[PDB]
Amino acid sequence: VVGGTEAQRNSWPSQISLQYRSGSSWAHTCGGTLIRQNWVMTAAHCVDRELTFRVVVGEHNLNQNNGTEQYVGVQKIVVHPYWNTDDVAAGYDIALLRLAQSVTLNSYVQLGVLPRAGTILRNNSPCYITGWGLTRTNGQLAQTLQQAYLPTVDYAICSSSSYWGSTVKNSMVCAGGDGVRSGCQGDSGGPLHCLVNGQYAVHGVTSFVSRLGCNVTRKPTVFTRVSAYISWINNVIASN
Amino acid sequence: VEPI
Ligand SMILES: [Ca+2]
Repeated sequence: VVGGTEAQRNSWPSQISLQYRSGSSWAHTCGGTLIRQNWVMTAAHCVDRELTFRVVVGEHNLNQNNGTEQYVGVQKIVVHPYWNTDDVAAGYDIALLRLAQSVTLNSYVQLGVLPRAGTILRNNSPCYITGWGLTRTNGQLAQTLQQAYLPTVDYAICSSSSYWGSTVKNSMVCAGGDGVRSGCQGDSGGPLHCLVNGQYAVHGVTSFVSRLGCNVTRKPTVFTRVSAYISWINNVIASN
Repeated sequence: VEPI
């Protein structure tokens, strides 16, 4: 997250760190949202690599013991059937991970609330992106969970020539683009929390940014629109 | 685009 602030350790309990085994250690690669005690929602591009993954819930500082972490392996990965690794702009950047064990819920580990199918946010809706991603374009990962206020940019505006044009699809949510704050490498797969009816719900799965950089004016961070996949999500969980 |  570029231009973020450190999140309080109990603000976003559904946020998880998706890590892969590298040598004798583990490396954070993406974010994710805990949606069931044994299911995590993330981006398809985060797991279309042949690596061994683990999920860490109740995480705050990637480099220090917080005394709240739970580590669990990934048992099954279900990527959306239409996902194409070399066509991120097409959409379908979403995947579900079934955990080897069911995590224990507490103040640091909670299920993320998903919006009702078809829900579209009004332009400039209040949302926060969270993650341990790079704090600057071509920079380095954050040690502590970061959050950044990223108001939504509706489809009509986001798909206009000055913004993303046809690159953005209606199956996506755009947020930010003020040139100062944005998601960045390492935040992918994580949540975009938006306040609706007094409750925060996860409306997006962090997907991509501009080739020009993470924080680029009129190039808001792009997320997979969760409300466009509610049926798919329920179908996968119910059959696995 | 750049996946993040
Ligand atoms: Ca830690």
